[PDB]
Amino acid sequence: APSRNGMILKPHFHKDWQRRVATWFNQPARKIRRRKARQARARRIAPRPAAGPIRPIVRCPTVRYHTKVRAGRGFSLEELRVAGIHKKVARTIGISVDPRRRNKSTESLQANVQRLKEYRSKLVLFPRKPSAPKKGDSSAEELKLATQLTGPVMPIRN
Amino acid sequence: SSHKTFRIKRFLAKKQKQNRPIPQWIWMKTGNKIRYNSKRRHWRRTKLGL
Amino acid sequence: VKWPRYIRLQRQRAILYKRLKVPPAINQFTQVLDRQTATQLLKLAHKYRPETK
Amino acid sequence: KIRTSPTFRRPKTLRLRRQPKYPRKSAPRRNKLDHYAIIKFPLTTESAMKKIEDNNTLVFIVDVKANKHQIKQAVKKLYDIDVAKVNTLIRPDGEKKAYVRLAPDYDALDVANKIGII
Amino acid sequence: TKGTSSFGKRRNKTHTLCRRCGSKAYHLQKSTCGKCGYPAKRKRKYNWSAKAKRRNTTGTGRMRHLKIVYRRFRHGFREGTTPKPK
Amino acid sequence: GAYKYIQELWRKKQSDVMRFLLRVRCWQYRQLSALHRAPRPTRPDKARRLGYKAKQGYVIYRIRVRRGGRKRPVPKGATYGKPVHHGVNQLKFARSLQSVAEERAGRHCGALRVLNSYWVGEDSTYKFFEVILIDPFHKAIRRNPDTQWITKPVHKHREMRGLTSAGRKSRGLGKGHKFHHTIGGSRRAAWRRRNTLQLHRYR
Amino acid sequence: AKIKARDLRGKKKEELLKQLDDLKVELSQLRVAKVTGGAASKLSKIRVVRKSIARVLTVINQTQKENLRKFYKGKKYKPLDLRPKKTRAMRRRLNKHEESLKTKKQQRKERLYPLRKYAVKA
RNA sequence: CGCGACCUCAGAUCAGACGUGGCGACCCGCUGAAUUUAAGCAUAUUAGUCAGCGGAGGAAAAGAAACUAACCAGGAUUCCCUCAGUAACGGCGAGUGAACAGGGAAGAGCCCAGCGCCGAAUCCCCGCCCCGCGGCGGGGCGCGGGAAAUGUGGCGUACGGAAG
Ligand SMILES: [Mg+2]
Ligand SMILES: [Mg+2]
Ligand SMILES: [Mg+2]
Ligand SMILES: [Mg+2]
Ligand SMILES: [Mg+2]
Ligand SMILES: [Mg+2]
Ligand SMILES: [Mg+2]
Ligand SMILES: [Mg+2]
Ligand SMILES: [Mg+2]
Ligand SMILES: [Mg+2]
Ligand SMILES: [Mg+2]
Ligand SMILES: [Mg+2]
Ligand SMILES: [Mg+2]
Ligand SMILES: [Mg+2]
Ligand SMILES: [Mg+2]
Ligand SMILES: [Mg+2]
Ligand SMILES: [Mg+2]
Ligand SMILES: [Mg+2]
Ligand SMILES: [Mg+2]
Ligand SMILES: [Mg+2]
Ligand SMILES: [Mg+2]
Ligand SMILES: [Mg+2]
Ligand SMILES: [Mg+2]
Ligand SMILES: [Mg+2]
Ligand SMILES: [Mg+2]
Ligand SMILES: [Zn+2]
Repeated sequence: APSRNGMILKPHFHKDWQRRVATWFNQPARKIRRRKARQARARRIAPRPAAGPIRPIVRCPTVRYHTKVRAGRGFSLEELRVAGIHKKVARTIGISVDPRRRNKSTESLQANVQRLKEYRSKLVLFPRKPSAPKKGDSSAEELKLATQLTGPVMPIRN
Repeated sequence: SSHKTFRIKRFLAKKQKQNRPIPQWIWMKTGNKIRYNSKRRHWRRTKLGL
Repeated sequence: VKWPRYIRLQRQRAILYKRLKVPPAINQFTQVLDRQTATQLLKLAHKYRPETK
Repeated sequence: KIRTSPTFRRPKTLRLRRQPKYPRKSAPRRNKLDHYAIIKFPLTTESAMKKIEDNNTLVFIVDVKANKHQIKQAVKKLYDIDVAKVNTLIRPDGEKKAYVRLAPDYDALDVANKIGII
Repeated sequence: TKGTSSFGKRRNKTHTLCRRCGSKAYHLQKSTCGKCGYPAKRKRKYNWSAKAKRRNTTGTGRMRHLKIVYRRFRHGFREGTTPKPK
Repeated sequence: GAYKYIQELWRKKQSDVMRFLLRVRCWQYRQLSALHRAPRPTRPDKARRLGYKAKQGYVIYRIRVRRGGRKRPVPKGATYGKPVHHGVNQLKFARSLQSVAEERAGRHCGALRVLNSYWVGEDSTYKFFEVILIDPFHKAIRRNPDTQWITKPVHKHREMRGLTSAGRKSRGLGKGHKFHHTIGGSRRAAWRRRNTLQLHRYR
Repeated sequence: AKIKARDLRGKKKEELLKQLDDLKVELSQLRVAKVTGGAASKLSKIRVVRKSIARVLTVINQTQKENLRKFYKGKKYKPLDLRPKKTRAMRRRLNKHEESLKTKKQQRKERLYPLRKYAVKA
């Protein structure tokens, strides 16, 4: 029974919605739950980055967004085989991999290749048993000054 | 029904033992809120089920 | 006699393999090697048996 | 061979005995209804004392899983007196009253003075 | 004789006590219980009566096994040990 | 290997070799009862590619679902309701007869767990499915790491939650734009995210 | 006097059953004294002898079942009373060996490609 | 006729195991209305909802593309903000109504059958000895019994892979 002037509208309340209403009163309890879990995870992987692995330079898909570069899913196999990092060793030393990515361009591939080689120049890899280092381990001086870095490892800005 | 079965007669035995009143040494206790046996049952008034 | 149902079905399955037009790809297995050649082949084959455990 | 009857019967097979590699429960159950828990006490009513005085019986109450045989075995083991017969009933309270008529060489007034009821 | 003089003929009963629910609802002629459905393997339970669910669920009776399994869970189901004596 | 040959053979079904085979098999299975143990699979390649590794602990049943649609189990005509909901004769059931087959076989064996299931034969009035069951308390299963997943309590009665291939094909899920009405866990999880108010604290 | 369950464990079996028989006899005499109408001392005492019955039977059943389980200690099929009676799903759980044993695929993967111990310079 | 192999199929108070039933707030599968709204009502709406039935777990389900896109392309699932009350459905009436892309929470990937190649290289069970034994496991011994060639194990799975 509409009155004089005003938007005619269709509120979607014709179902029985009061038996199903998700109320957000555990919002701050859920945030403190998540950040206590995040602190526990970040101190149980003790020198490793808390943000997890490194994730590649990726341009957004569609016409609205292709001028913005965001962090992707994982490094593709082609830029891994150009950077000389082995497929199964990349995620075990901290480089995220998805094989599903193509590389139709060349300069984005070389940007990811340079980004991987920058990561391998930057990381400090500990020897597996501390009493006996091997050839692919960092020096015991920079082992002393290794620490976590907060936030995403090598932040990606356009 | 003087042809009772055993389960019925046992059930009646339990309710006949429950029908006795309160023992009078209780209402001198400390945390007592009991004054008489409320769950009593007269055989004319309530017919027990069964 | 009134046989059990498994004896009845396993005989009249053979009766159906005699009744129906068996295609030649299944017919070729009943045209079988005869006994005085088969015992020849088996006394040859008994020499090259694979090893017991 | 030959079949005579036109009905196929099941061939009677061999069935072995139970040879269990371990017992199910380890200890056998201790007899919870024994000669002390079978009779609880005797009665001291005026009818019960008049019956032990005259009819040479005893008046006990027992738990309801008894037998007449179990009651007479119990009295023969507990008071060393021979029992002629046993009459059991279930009282409206629910216990099983038993009437233990003795052998005539024993006297139940002497047994009652022996076991305390007077 | 629809009423008072037909209430006199009520002398042979229909229901009696069941052996699973204990209520007087075991029918004699059908021989199935009314509240629990005795010869059925499963407890008669419907969601159109939350009150008939609340009258006998896990919290109602003695919980002879299940309060014990609660206090065993709160130490994590230890067995075979006794505390060291004095 | 032979299994490529016999799988091409089973793909050629109107060939009269296979027509004779599945007609005689379908006769034998029609004669035999509704739920009996097959001792070994009729189709070993499809058994193996569905998961039957022929060792101790896997059994195979051969069950007969009665073929047809589903008329509405309602008294004589009489669906008491509006005229959209009158019709009872031409209604069809949401799950495939393969899923009904593995369902009632996994019901009849409560101790065993449905791995998958496959087809063996059909006539006008029945269809026949051989369903693979795993005994999860047998130790050739339990000590094998890549198949001790079936021995966990979450995989209890897969055929009735609808987690096998035949139950999976009737829940309407999978990646795509074709399956928008199931994203979330399932169809009802889709419905349940969609039809709730998220009343925030600050609105 | 005050019977207790540290004075009963080195006691041998037949004199424990003799002690049990004497306590049963004393309980029966006290029940006859109850129904006849005895002293308040005896009406007190029947709880003492019921708990005396109780802890003698406790000592008997404990020393029986301990001997049973150190008889069935080394054996492989021990009875259902003597097996671990934890919850049903926790008995039907996979054991500490079968949840631990890994296939050769993933154990050679865990050999060749282990998780390393890395840290990224800022 | 008998004896013996196998194939189908029975019987066991056989040896060892296993399922049943309960609760059901959250989860999964099926079934599934009508009051109500349309100022009537029949399609629609209520509603894949209440009722019913089966089945679980500490979470379930989902999940590592037979995908989204059409761009300088993204990249398992799940959840939140947003897309949006939009595209769209609807006696186009009342009403219904997603998804992509973006930002976040979290982040982990893998394995068979087939193709093959290795003297079945594989597994279960009994007996004896040693160790540990309240998650019945480790080692040796067996001219001990079975399973398995109608195919177990090792390598190997779409990111290719194997051999030389
Ligand atoms: Mg107005
Ligand atoms: Mg009256
Ligand atoms: Mg009647
Ligand atoms: Mg029910
Ligand atoms: Mg309609
Ligand atoms: Mg799954
Ligand atoms: Mg389909
Ligand atoms: Mg493998
Ligand atoms: Mg047995
Ligand atoms: Mg259940
Ligand atoms: Mg209307
Ligand atoms: Mg109106
Ligand atoms: Mg109207
Ligand atoms: Mg609808
Ligand atoms: Mg709708
Ligand atoms: Mg419901
Ligand atoms: Mg549980
Ligand atoms: Mg899961
Ligand atoms: Mg894939
Ligand atoms: Mg996505
Ligand atoms: Mg808007
Ligand atoms: Mg119109
Ligand atoms: Mg998106
Ligand atoms: Mg983050
Ligand atoms: Mg192989
Ligand atoms: Zn009942």
